[PDB]
Amino acid sequence: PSVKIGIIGAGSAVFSLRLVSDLCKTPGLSGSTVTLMDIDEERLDAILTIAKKYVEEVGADLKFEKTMNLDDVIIDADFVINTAMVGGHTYLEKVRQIGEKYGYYRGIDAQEFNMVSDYYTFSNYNQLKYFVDIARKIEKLSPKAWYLQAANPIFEGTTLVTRTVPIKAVGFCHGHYGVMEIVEKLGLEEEKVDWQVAGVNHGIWLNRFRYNGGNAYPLLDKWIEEKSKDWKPENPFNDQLSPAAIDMYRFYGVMPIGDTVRNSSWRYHRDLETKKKWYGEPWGGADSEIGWKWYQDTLGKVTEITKKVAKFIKENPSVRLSDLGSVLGKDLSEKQFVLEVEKILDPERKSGEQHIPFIDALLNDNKARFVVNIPNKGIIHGIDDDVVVEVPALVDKNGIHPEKIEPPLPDRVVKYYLRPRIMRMEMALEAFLTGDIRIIKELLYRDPRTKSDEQVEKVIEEILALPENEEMRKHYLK
Amino acid sequence: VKIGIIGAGSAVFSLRLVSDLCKTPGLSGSTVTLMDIDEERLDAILTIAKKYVEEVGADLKFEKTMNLDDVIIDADFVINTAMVGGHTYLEKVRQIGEKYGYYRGIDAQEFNMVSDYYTFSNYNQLKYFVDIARKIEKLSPKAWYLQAANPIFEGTTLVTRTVPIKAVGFCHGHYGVMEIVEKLGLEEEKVDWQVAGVNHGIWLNRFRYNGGNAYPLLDKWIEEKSKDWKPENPFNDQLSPAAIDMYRFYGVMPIGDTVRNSSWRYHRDLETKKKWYGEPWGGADSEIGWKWYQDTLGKVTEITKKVAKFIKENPSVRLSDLGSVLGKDLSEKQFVLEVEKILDPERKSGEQHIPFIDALLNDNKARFVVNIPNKGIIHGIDDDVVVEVPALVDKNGIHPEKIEPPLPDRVVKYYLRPRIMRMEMALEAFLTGDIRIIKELLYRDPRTKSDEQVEKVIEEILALPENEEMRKHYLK
Ligand SMILES: NC(=O)c1ccc[n+]([C@@H]2O[C@H](COP(=O)([O-])OP(=O)(O)OC[C@H]3O[C@@H](n4cnc5c(N)ncnc54)[C@H](O)[C@@H]3O)[C@@H](O)[C@H]2O)c1
Ligand SMILES: NC(=O)c1ccc[n+]([C@@H]2O[C@H](COP(=O)([O-])OP(=O)(O)OC[C@H]3O[C@@H](n4cnc5c(N)ncnc54)[C@H](O)[C@@H]3O)[C@@H](O)[C@H]2O)c1
Ligand SMILES: OC[C@H]1O[C@H](O[C@H]2[C@H](O)[C@@H](O)[C@@H](O)O[C@@H]2CO)[C@H](O)[C@@H](O)[C@@H]1O
Ligand SMILES: OC[C@H]1O[C@H](O[C@H]2[C@H](O)[C@@H](O)[C@@H](O)O[C@@H]2CO)[C@H](O)[C@@H](O)[C@@H]1O
Repeated sequence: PSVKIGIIGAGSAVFSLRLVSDLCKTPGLSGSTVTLMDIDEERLDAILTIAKKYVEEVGADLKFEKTMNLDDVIIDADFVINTAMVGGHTYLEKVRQIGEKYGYYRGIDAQEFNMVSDYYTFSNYNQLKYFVDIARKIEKLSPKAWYLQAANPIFEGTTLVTRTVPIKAVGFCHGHYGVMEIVEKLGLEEEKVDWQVAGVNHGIWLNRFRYNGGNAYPLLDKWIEEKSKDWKPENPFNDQLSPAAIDMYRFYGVMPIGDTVRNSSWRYHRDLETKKKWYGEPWGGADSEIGWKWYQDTLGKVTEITKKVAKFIKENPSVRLSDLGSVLGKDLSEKQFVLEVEKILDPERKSGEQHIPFIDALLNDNKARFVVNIPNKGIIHGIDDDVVVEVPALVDKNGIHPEKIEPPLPDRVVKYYLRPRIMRMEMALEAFLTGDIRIIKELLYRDPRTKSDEQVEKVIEEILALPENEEMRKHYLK
Repeated sequence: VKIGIIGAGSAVFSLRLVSDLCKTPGLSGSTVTLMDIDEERLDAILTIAKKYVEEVGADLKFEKTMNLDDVIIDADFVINTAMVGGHTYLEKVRQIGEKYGYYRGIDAQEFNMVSDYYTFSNYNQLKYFVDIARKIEKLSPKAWYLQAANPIFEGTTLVTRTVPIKAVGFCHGHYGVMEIVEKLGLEEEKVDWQVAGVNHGIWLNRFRYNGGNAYPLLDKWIEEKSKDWKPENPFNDQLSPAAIDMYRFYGVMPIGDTVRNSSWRYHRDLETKKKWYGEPWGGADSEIGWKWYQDTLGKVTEITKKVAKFIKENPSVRLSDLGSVLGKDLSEKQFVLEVEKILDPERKSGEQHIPFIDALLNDNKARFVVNIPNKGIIHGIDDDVVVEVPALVDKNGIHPEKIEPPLPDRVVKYYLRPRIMRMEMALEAFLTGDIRIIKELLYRDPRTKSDEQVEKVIEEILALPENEEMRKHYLK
């Protein structure tokens, strides 16, 4: 039979096309039916146009279905992948501005160890509620389907779903590929490196880093001593080897990986100039207003180009996606988009997203190593059983088999980084589940940016008064 | 039985143990060795102590020593009430912190506002706890180490994790329960209560009366009488707005010093302290309230020196008759009465050290609130973190109570865990000598504005003359 895979938030083109192309490149999953769902009809139609073109151009037999309805993407599904962001970037920025208006630089959701700009955990009640609503619908309509959480917040979200809805659920992220930048900068062969990461999503550490039967951190130490002085970031997100990362490594004893670097204490984020010092010129990292605008702009351009490409495919039914950049111009935006298209068109190249390989491991026993977000259940020492952690695991027809963490994470990481980060995840979930507004007020009473009780009352009142937050306000009413 | 007391110059503490020892028939015949480095305060307490013993006719031998080894050898119990550096060092360091923008000093942290409860700048104090403990292990391995000196939480956790001797911490904070009982008008013998947490971080997890939940009675009091509440002194904050507010969030009442140990919300500035802890002092941890307390300490020491002098000037006179020889001088007669008041207050002191010793040696069993390694008593806390919980003590030792109902999750997750993390920082800095731990505490402090501020406040504290070994310890 045809494996049914549903994608919520399918309008996110690059992601959907990566999943679609990976499926086409996976023998055991050929013939699958992909239901694409979104609330934005234009973005939805655009991805359907491009995905259908792709499948035909490459000779695949993948079938598609379109819907704007949650029930249709879930009914009969074997896997449900959620990449939706309720409220979009417009909601994120309106809230951030309200925060800054009341003295909270970068918004109230930016907290010690969670500076990632689109990783809201308190003001995005609607996003958290959608995760739960999807999970409950899966429980009711397709009880044996897997819920694959791709949207942020992955840590809070996956913990919330696994603790409250009895379905199979896992979160997936690309964060760990930061390991590959370190390996390449040290001139080491990836296949010769024995690595392991552990922590929570966007809060992971390189607990094991060996090369040729020995601890390889000395090689990183050599790189820091001899070459870090010449280090420069290529874009706002290129901070794996920034002063912030190195300094965290020096204190904790292991390297923070990926977005974990952005998720430092307030020390590296007191102001723009401080951000530039730790994350590099000219942006001050992805989470400054400069760096975040850089990001928002690239996203806008990607959506523009997708819409253009879709339009053109419909008007020029004979054009081939491989005739890319003959239709598209040559500005940075377009050239990058063509590189992406070429990678998805290459039959021997997988995208790197873990969703499809995960499905193939489970259904066809093509086992592989994954970095997954699952309930801890003792994997990481010192963390509660029901806290979702991000760790490596072998996955096969018999399911997810967590690796043993070794060497274990250093005590400093567990005691001084993960524990406070978990405490704020616990507050976010307790506020969400109980509707007790004093949990959110407590988070702000302890926030270093808070100067008075009036400030806390006002920022909360304004966020709860936004039109899209009517049910959130009622949920929090005493 | 030999009992050694380190820091015996701590007048109130010493005279209260003297008084209780005299009233404990089971410990008659005991030898008490008083030790301090301040010869003057030491002689005064020894002079008053022997004079009191004579008076009431108790059978106790009191001696003094300025030597740590002598107070420990042959001892069955070693009680530490000493504060290395004294209040002088405390204020010296606090002034430095404030110079660099840390109101009330860098040791004032979320959930640890108690002004004399230093945990990072008082390296010398922490090292003494360990030095005392190692000597006990060396010289009198079977002695019990009883810690009265602060910080009890960090200190007792430090000692129990590193030295294999019997150690327990004792405090009087839990008595806040009695104030609640009295204000609600309840018969004490009908109240079934329990507290649990860490030292100066305990909560009334159980509060029942005649078998039913008694919190509704506190709710009644809050709703009908709190608006008329006013504190009698800077420390009288058990039923303050701060306490009530913590109770409303956490679900259980914070007890004793726990009330002082709130988040920065109630301590942003003096006016905020007044709002939460009451007029006119703003609690014991404002500059006004703390000064009020410092004044009481100075007064007590002056009193004991004046009286010790009179005792020597009038060798044949009994303590209770000393006023009789000071003639028309009411001030001097009042000094003697002041001292007698310390020895025999109108209401019992409640100090647990003597009862504890009597419980262990003579099996005169009782309920105590002790600081001991957790070992699963409080769920969610590591086995080697020292907690403050109730226990039955008898000939067979300490018998911890089962905590029931358990502390609410909010208390464990949002109060104890962060508090414990800072205890872990304090201990790691002390044990490893890695100054980056102390810098990390300050990088996260809401009062910190820059790296240079952190470097300089730490450098100045490390450059004090009393801190040469501390500076050496944190080097490299
Ligand atoms: N931007 C990225 O490349 C990226 C990478 C990794 C993870 N994520 C996470 O994925 C989520 C979305 O990513 P984004 O930045 O492209 O945001 P986005 O606003 O573009 O959301 C993407 C898709 O979600 C759809 N959507 C919104 N509300 C929906 C609803 N109620 N039901 C179904 N679909 C809905 C949108 O219309 C859109 O097509 C966020 O939580 C984000 O943090 C994004
Ligand atoms: N557990 C409780 O119930 C409780 C109650 C009040 C105070 N305290 C604690 O008791 C300690 C002292 O209280 P205090 O206000 O009297 O302080 P203090 O400094 O005035 O007196 C303590 C005594 O320590 C002595 N001392 C200093 N260094 C010494 C050393 N190296 N060896 C021996 N003795 C030494 C002093 O000379 C002094 O007589 C502090 O840590 C304080 O926080 C605890
Ligand atoms: O905060 C935005 C987005 O950032 C991260 O993803 C980055 C990734 O780290 C970069 O290496 C590059 O691949 O672009 C990504 C965004 O396209 C977070 O991992 C992600 O969750 C977050 O939404
Ligand atoms: O911070 C000084 C001192 O305060 C507390 O002791 C109080 C006690 O709680 C009161 O009940 C009353 O007895 O006065 C004491 C001060 O004399 C702390 O409990 C103690 O540890 C601390 O040193």
